[PDB]
Amino acid sequence: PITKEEKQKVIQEFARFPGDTGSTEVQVALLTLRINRLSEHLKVHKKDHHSHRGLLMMVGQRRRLLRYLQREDPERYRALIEKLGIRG
Amino acid sequence: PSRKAKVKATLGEFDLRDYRNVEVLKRFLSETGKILPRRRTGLSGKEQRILAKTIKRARILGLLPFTEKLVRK
Amino acid sequence: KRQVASGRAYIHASYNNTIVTITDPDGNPITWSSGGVIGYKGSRKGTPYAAQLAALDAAKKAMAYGMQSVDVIVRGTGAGREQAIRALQASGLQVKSIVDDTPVPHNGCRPKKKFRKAS
Amino acid sequence: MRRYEVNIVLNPNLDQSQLALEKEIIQRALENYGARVEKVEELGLRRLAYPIAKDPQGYFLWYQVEMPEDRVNDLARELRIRDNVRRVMVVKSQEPFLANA
RNA sequence: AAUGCGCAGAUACCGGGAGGAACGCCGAUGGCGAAGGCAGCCACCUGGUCCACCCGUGACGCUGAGGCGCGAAAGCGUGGGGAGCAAACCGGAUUAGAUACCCGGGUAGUCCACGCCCUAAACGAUGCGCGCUAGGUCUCUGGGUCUCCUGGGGGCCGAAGCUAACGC
Ligand SMILES: [Mg+2]
Ligand SMILES: [Mg+2]
Ligand SMILES: [Mg+2]
Ligand SMILES: [Mg+2]
Ligand SMILES: [Mg+2]
Ligand SMILES: [Mg+2]
Ligand SMILES: [Mg+2]
Ligand SMILES: [Mg+2]
Ligand SMILES: [Mg+2]
Ligand SMILES: [Mg+2]
Ligand SMILES: [Mg+2]
Ligand SMILES: [Mg+2]
Ligand SMILES: [Mg+2]
Ligand SMILES: [Mg+2]
Ligand SMILES: [Mg+2]
Ligand SMILES: [Mg+2]
Ligand SMILES: [Mg+2]
Ligand SMILES: [Mg+2]
Ligand SMILES: [Mg+2]
Ligand SMILES: [Mg+2]
Ligand SMILES: [Mg+2]
Ligand SMILES: [Mg+2]
Ligand SMILES: [Mg+2]
Repeated sequence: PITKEEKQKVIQEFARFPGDTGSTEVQVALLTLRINRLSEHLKVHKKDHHSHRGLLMMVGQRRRLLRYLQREDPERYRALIEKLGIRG
Repeated sequence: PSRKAKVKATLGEFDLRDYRNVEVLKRFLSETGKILPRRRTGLSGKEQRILAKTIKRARILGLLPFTEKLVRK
Repeated sequence: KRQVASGRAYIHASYNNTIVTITDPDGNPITWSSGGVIGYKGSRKGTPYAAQLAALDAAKKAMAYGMQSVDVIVRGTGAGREQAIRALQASGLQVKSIVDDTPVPHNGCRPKKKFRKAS
Repeated sequence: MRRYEVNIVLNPNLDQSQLALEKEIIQRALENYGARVEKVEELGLRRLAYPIAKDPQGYFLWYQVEMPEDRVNDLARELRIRDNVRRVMVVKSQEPFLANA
């Protein structure tokens, strides 16, 4: 489970300014952290299908915010991708 | 009416997760070993849910019986 | 020919017949009976009357080893479960206790279809 | 590191020799698995409900401990490996739930 | 009733052992899940959800042909397993007959792992989302000034209204 001291590291990092907890970057970051953990869980435990539906939704919420962000600040998008190294 | 002696009244300020406590815990079992119904434990839906999870645990330790034998039938 | 004085009587109730084992206080048999032993062919055996003489037979046979008193264990839900117990009381043996003890699984094996009912 | 409770029921009839030997290995097997031991109760023997391992009695223990989670199951098995150890019940520690308080 | 089992000693009873399967009570008027579905106990891994604070982003939303995944049971493939149960089957009955219901046996199967199959009375026979329109009462689970107020969920009764009617 991702506890507070880890979730922090991420937010504090991808925040756009001290105190920002819910900006698109911070979300896409946070989600990516969750996807990656889940995909490891599912490399063993291939049989856990209920969890796999969770992941289908997280992947979907992420490609949804990116799709928005690559329309509001397409250089701020380019940067998020690079920073994570995702969607490619 | 159907209002004879209840259990929740019989005791006091007891922990509901103390599977090691027996003299308390054994008051919630049948004449046989069976776990008592709410109508006779007088526990809330949630209280009674926790009683099982512990009475069961307490059984595995060998402190509480799983079953018994009806005397005087 | 043992002189056990005290022991146990297991009544085994059933819808088809009733059988009664008498036993030394460690559970080893002394004598027994049932509705067939009494005389009855198929189908009467289960009857309450059968169980009466069944139990009486068994106790008379056990008075021979000089039993004075027994503990009663009853298993089964059959007809004449009680008549077997009544008969052991009026048997002259001293019934020191009675205990139901019909075995039941904590959901174990699939019943035969005749005992499945529904869900 | 989470808070557990290690329950252990060893054989009733030993002596402060073979008993203190198993005690040694429990203390040993606890520590060598990263378990600091917050507190302890050696609640003596007690009359069991039904007979475990052919014995109507059983000597009891209770180590309230903290330890890494990823090494709890193994600790339980290594605890179980002895023959004079008859139950091991490791439980995650929880806050009390006073009812009728 | 018979087939069947039993003097090679069964049935009943006591002690020891092996195993396969399923989890009594708690237990429903209950809960969880998108559906199929999910109940011994412990640990780890992991998904959804609800409430309070009103902190952050600033319309990022809804639906969704194709696609992709999931999908009771039965059924199939390769190994494994096999207690109980049991299609087919083998017998005993019943009957006018009885390729059935009842009775004694019993193979696949039921269980596991991996891979297929993609169905159903897969049902609330009621697509998903949002807004609006009396109340009463029972219940599960939060929060608060805790006779009660305020959320989320499960029932019942009913305003308006609807419905071919039943009903909602
Ligand atoms: Mg013969
Ligand atoms: Mg002979
Ligand atoms: Mg037998
Ligand atoms: Mg035996
Ligand atoms: Mg076997
Ligand atoms: Mg329900
Ligand atoms: Mg539902
Ligand atoms: Mg259903
Ligand atoms: Mg969670
Ligand atoms: Mg705000
Ligand atoms: Mg702004
Ligand atoms: Mg299927
Ligand atoms: Mg199947
Ligand atoms: Mg197969
Ligand atoms: Mg085979
Ligand atoms: Mg059979
Ligand atoms: Mg048959
Ligand atoms: Mg085959
Ligand atoms: Mg399979
Ligand atoms: Mg309250
Ligand atoms: Mg409601
Ligand atoms: Mg009207
Ligand atoms: Mg009308």
